[PDB]
Amino acid sequence: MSSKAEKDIKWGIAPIGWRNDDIPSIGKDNNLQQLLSDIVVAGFQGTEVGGFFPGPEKLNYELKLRNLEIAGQWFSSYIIRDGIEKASEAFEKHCQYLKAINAPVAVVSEQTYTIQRSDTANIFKDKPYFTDKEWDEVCKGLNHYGEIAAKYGLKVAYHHHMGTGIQTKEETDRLMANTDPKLVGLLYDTGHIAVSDGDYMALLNAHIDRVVHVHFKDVRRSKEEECRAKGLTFQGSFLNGMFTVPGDGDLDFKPVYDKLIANNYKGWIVVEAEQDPSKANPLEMAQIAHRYIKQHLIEN
Repeated sequence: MSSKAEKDIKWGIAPIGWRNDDIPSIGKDNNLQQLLSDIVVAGFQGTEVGGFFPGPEKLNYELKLRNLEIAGQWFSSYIIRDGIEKASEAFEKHCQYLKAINAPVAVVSEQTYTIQRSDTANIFKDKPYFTDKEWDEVCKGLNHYGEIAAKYGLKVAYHHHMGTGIQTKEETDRLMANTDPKLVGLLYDTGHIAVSDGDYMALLNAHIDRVVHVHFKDVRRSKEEECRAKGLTFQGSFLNGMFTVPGDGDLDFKPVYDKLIANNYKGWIVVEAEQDPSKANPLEMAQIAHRYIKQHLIEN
């Protein structure tokens, strides 16, 4: 493969392995400076925006000291709950923030009815389903996000996600078939699809053309099995070790990488694994991931 094709891939690692926003106690005493310098030590070129991150001036300053970039930021969309007008207002503010920090990608998930932050809902069985009319709202809304984002030089990447109305490959297929490819791209996340559908390559193969941002999330299969058997919540499952970084779990990332290269993918691959950093040391994880990427994926 060409070193140029490989050079079109930017490698990052997400802050959620250091510190969790949904469960603030998890990694509470870890900070922005630690994760950014850990990232340099581990060999990655950037990260995504954590909820605890500061404003653009401080973030840019800390990034510049370390020659690091921001790959993107999560946006919780509530088109269904709030209507496209209110949701679009929230989205435009994220867009402003992303541009301020020179980030390319808004990572979007329609969060209405999600069970991913539930204290009780079984993440394997209790997900919501959008109605046909809500699907129309959402697809129209996301095209509009794409229009909003264009103004800022930004791309929208839709995050299929456990516990949401758009989790399965079939749900993703529906979204892809009913949104404009110029406006709505796909965030391909290996772990979310592996856990939903028991397969990660089918989704990639079906929509490689629409992939504009990638998350590498590995799965500890034996832990998945145990979580499913107990009917845990999303948080219960990640606190029980269902997710980890490439090189530490069970997925072979090489077919994914090879597929992206073969398709001249230009953009970010971000390692992302929600764990309790007191148990899975965030630097050690970053290093495990980086060494695997170097040894198992990269050719030049």
